[PDB]
Amino acid sequence: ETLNGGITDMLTELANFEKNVSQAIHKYNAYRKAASVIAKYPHKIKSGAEAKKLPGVGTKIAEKIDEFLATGKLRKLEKIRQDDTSSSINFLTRVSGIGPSAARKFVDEGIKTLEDLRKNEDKLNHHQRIGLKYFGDFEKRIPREEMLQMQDIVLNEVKKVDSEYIATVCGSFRRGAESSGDMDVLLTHPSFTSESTKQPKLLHQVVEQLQKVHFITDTLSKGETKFMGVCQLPSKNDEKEYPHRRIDIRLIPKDQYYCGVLYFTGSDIFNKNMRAHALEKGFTINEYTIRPLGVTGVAGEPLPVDSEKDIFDYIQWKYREPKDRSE
DNA sequence: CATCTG
DNA sequence: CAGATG
Ligand code: NA
Ligand code: NA
Repeated sequence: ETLNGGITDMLTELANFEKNVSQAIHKYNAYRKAASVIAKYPHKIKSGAEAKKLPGVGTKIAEKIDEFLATGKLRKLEKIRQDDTSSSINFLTRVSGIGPSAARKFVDEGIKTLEDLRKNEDKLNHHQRIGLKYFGDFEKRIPREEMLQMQDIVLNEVKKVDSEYIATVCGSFRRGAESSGDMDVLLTHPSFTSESTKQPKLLHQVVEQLQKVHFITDTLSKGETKFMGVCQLPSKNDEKEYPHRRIDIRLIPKDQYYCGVLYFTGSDIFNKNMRAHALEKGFTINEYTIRPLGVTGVAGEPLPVDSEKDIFDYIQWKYREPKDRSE
């Protein structure tokens, strides 16, 4: 956790690069286990060979740890951190919409900067365009003081279109967090579930309302159960308009809300622990359900949940207010 | 994983 | 349809 930190970091830099710049998914994946393992390793890695000793740890990495241990740096790391091409690729990727794949193409075409991109808005697709449009806004965190206002709007409008809708804002916003990255809404209706054959309108109706009043301003992607957009809190009395924020809305069958709700609320660590304990108590959990574990190895069957409570209960545990869902 | 693009 | 992005 700090004993082998640099090593784990340098490896992460390397891993990252394999995958992003080169296309070395193999290698990329290589650095990953490696860091994962040295990550757990209880002692102070004093050398290559010592490391090699571990699994995932081959000769080449060993080589690497050596240099880095021997001198405060790595040539390869040093060489990559310069290389304009590599840098471009890490940068373009910042744009919502450009993945690495794209980043390569553009660079090989000479697009390497923000301006580059504007000049060539023709080559970017819609998502990518919105992305470029709101680069800044997009990178800005979201303060809860704003989140609360957003939440206020969305919930009220869903209310109006249908009294029967159930919306919940998950994320860290939910776990207490002072600021967040994007707004994430979980949505269900009574009339939609596991079996119920669809109802797209269930989602599209709400999306519209939200644009009806202008809360939503753009659509990144809109399907029948998941919507990816851009919203914005009405600029008050002109002088201070707000940054544009990423937002998602997704339809969930009422019969799998809470697990999803639970699940999205996180944090990752909370999940895991809860997941393992579930396992203990003779259970299973994933994003949509909790099932009684058979002894034959495993087994299924959907346990029936009416709130985050039914879940906890199930695995017989202390109901956890979202704030204390941390670890 | 669900959506888009081409 | 494969293959990209979030
Ligand atoms: Na991106
Ligand atoms: Na293939």
